[PDB]
Amino acid sequence: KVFGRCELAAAMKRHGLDNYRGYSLGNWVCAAKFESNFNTQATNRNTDGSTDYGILQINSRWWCNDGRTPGSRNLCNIPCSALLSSDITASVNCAKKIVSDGNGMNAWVAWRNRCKGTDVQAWIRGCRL
Ligand SMILES: [Cl-]
Ligand code: NA
Ligand code: NA
Repeated sequence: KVFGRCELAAAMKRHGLDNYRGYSLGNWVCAAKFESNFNTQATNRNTDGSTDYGILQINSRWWCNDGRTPGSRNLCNIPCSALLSSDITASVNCAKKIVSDGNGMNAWVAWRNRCKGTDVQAWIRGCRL
């Protein structure tokens, strides 16, 4: 599924990401745009041989099982393929564990490099939330 900006903002708000661990909704929407282009089916190989899955590009090195990432964990106890569904529940549940783990949203490279230290509220302008 390819979400619209305001359509995904609404989905994320309904799943409890607005202000989760202090990260306003725009942070999550900005992260999702640059991670997945709002595409639930996005997959991208990392240099380390891990892959990032879905709307929030959750990494197989630590969070999900894709059966081809040596020495990896599955801390969200989910197959990585379950993070590609049109329903964002599983990705949000996993993202809440990631962002709770001490480093906050710095876990997301695109958030650190493209959203952090920017006006992220722009990402939810015009949206019915
Ligand atoms: Cl934080
Ligand atoms: Na893994
Ligand atoms: Na613009």
